[PDB]
Amino acid sequence: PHYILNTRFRKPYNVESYTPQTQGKYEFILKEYESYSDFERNVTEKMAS
Amino acid sequence: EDSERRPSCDIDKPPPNIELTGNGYNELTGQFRNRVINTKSFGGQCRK
Repeated sequence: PHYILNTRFRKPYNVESYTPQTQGKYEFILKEYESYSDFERNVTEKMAS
Repeated sequence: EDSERRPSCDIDKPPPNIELTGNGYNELTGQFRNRVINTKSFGGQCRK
């Protein structure tokens, strides 16, 4: 007899053991980045004679 | 063919995954190993 999730299974002659394992790990890496830059140059010159 | 004593006395299932309990253990690697102790035995003594 072999039981997996309330279901009766068969172990063949070549397989030693087939056991469901939980083994769960997930990683989630999010990146956010912004850069701003501004430049302004007003120049005015007047001459009268 | 003529199975006497009503084998297993109509008991259907063992614990869910006792095969994992039969599996070995490794300490320095943190990973489990193969089945060593046959926990699926019954000895004839049906423990309901």
